[PDB]
Amino acid sequence: DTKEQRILRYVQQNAKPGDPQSVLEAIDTYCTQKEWAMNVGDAKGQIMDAVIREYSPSLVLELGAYCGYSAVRMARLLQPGARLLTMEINPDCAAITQQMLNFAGLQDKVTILNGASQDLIPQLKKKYDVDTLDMVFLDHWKDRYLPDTLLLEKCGLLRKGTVLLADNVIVPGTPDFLAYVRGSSSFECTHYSSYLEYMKVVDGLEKAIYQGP
Ligand SMILES: O=C(NCCc1nnc(-c2ccncc2)[nH]1)c1cc(-c2ccc(F)cc2)cc(O)c1O
Ligand SMILES: [Cl-]
Ligand SMILES: [Cl-]
Ligand SMILES: [Mg+2]
Repeated sequence: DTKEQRILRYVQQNAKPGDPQSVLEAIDTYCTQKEWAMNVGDAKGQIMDAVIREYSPSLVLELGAYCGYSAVRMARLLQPGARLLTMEINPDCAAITQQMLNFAGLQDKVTILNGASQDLIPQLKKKYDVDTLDMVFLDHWKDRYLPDTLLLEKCGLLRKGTVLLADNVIVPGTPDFLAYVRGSSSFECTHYSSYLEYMKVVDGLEKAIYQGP
């Protein structure tokens, strides 16, 4: 099988159904002790939690679900009725994410979309009944952070105060995105220094709050 399937099986055999915290713990244990994987991890995840709690977003978009770790992390902190839409390019990983969320008991809060961001973002309003997004978590292909931010704006999905939170801005790095948001009067930026998941390598999250045109 694949590493992603092994992670799902480990969760199913080492976590409690309907208990998101136990799911996160199981993933982090597996990826620390058995096989590394590109989940956001607990160090960056704690920063994510602090941001989600500050803003209590009603509608979140995640670009790049992977196995659903971050989706579990965010969805467990959403208020009743709040929703997460998450996009995963790899069909096998999209199916694993769905199963992960089902196991966690968070399936009613989350919609997992299988496809490419450049294709799905323009469909969000009409197909998924989105008006504007409260928060966007960027964790997909690193060379897409900038073009997809611009696409979100073009599509009218950003409002004053929409929070963009971007993983991996140091490793693998997203230099064009960082330069752009930090140099733009349309964003108010903050850097949260941390570590690459499961590693003693510096990474960080960037928060970029959209300010309108
Ligand atoms: O590549 C990464 N994530 C991207 C995952 C994705 N899933 N679906 C989409 C998608 C969805 C719609 N459109 C386009 C792409 N993208 C990624 C890679 C690393 C990493 C770090 C150091 C290494 F040595 C090797 C790899 C770390 C991370 O935290 C990552 O997030
Ligand atoms: Cl993740
Ligand atoms: Cl970690
Ligand atoms: Mg990442």
